[PDB]
Amino acid sequence: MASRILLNNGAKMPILGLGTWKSPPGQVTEAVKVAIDVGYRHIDCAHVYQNENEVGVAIQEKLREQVVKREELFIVSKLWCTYHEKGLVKGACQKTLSDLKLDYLDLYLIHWPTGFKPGKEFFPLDESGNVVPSDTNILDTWAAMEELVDEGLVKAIGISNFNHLQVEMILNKPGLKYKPAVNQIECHPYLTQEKLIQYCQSKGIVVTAYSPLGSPDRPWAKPEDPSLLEDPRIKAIAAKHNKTTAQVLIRFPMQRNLVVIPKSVTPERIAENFKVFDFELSSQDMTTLLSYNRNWRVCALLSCTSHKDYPFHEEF
Ligand SMILES: NC(=O)c1ccc[n+]([C@@H]2O[C@H](COP(=O)([O-])OP(=O)(O)OC[C@H]3O[C@@H](n4cnc5c(N)ncnc54)[C@H](OP(=O)(O)O)[C@@H]3O)[C@@H](O)[C@H]2O)c1
Ligand SMILES: COc1ccc2c(C(=S)N(C)CC(=O)O)cccc2c1C(F)(F)F
Ligand SMILES: COc1ccc2c(C(=S)N(C)CC(=O)O)cccc2c1C(F)(F)F
Ligand SMILES: COc1ccc2c(C(=S)N(C)CC(=O)O)cccc2c1C(F)(F)F
Ligand SMILES: COc1ccc2c(C(=S)N(C)CC(=O)O)cccc2c1C(F)(F)F
Repeated sequence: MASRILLNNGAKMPILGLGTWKSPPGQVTEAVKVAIDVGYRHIDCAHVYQNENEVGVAIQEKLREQVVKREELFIVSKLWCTYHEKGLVKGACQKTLSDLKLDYLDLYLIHWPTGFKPGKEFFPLDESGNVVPSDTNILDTWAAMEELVDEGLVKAIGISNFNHLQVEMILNKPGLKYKPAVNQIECHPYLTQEKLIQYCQSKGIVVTAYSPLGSPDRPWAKPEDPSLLEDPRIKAIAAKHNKTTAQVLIRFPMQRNLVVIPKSVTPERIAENFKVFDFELSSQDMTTLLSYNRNWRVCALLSCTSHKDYPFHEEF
């Protein structure tokens, strides 16, 4: 398996990266350092994860140690919902860059299509339990993202949690300068996303799969929720290969020509999770895992369902 995939901006993106949502500041510097040591080159970051400073320390240390050079790293971050106004986008990106201690990002994504009220809080809600939106739209934010490419701050721009009609709005934008390079979406055996994946691949847009292990540390996990890592049918495939269930779950999107970003702050798991280039899931494994789709999301974000740009009402 080739370890990078070609983007529509000409750059090559590593198909297996390290996720950092919920990685505590106190553990993420070691996590990123060990990830780089064992071969990860792609780190998936976000301002809202509130640990970009500590990710930055790790990257800077590995550059100083001469373990990697900046050109070999693929660093991704995301524009948070409260910064969709055009006049706020450059500062949001530069805050990330300054916290990461980088002078460019390889990829910058609109984190969610939904703009939130600008201000200090990240998840502004009202007394009904619903998010407080901003008067921003997808096209104007996308234009602001384009400016970041032209000023040299990011090498590629993309989107996350966009449904196919929202992607099409950008592809159809009057005077579009850069197509999205990537759509990062939830994807795993219980949410296999065939239709949205087909749409994006048909357009030349690479898909990144998030929460590939089913995000068992997500704050809202409930005991009755299905659990990928404990699913006996996936254990049985793992057993056949003398691999772990996580390893099966990571290799699965790889063989669908997706990028995947499993998260861990545990050095042993970080190393295990990267050890997926030495086996192949069979055609039976692959189709059996696809057959487990339930269209079930760990990231539904029910607090956002009234937002005009909530992405998961459409079929895909
Ligand atoms: N764009 C967005 O809207 C969005 C949304 C969600 C996630 N993401 C990205 O996708 C990344 C991955 O998703 P996620 O963080 O939700 O969850 P995930 O990667 O599906 O699962 C992470 C969890 O699995 C555990 N784990 C990791 N490797 C393991 C292994 N080999 N064996 C057993 N347990 C293991 C981790 O524990 P420890 O860390 O304690 O080891 C943590 O509890 C995120 O961190 C983020 O970068 C993006
Ligand atoms: C800004 O929002 C944060 C920030 C940090 C987290 C964490 C982090 S990294 N911690 C609570 C720190 C720690 O585990 O020590 C874990 C789960 C959700 C988070 C969230 C979330 F909003 F998802 F709840
Ligand atoms: C779970 O909710 C958390 C958890 C942690 C944070 C942090 C973090 S990661 N900490 C204060 C640092 C730490 O816990 O070590 C920063 C800002 C908002 C958070 C939030 C918040 F929801 F407020 F956004
Ligand atoms: C779009 O709405 C979102 C999106 C993400 C969050 C998160 C985050 S940071 N995640 C689910 C992780 C991510 O989006 O990468 C945490 C708490 C509330 C959220 C909300 C919301 F506030 F509305 F519930
Ligand atoms: C653990 O901390 C949580 C947990 C859940 C939320 C939510 C909710 S209820 N969800 C993300 C669940 C959902 O909307 O589906 C919205 C905003 C902030 C949250 C936070 C936060 F800390 F960010 F305030």
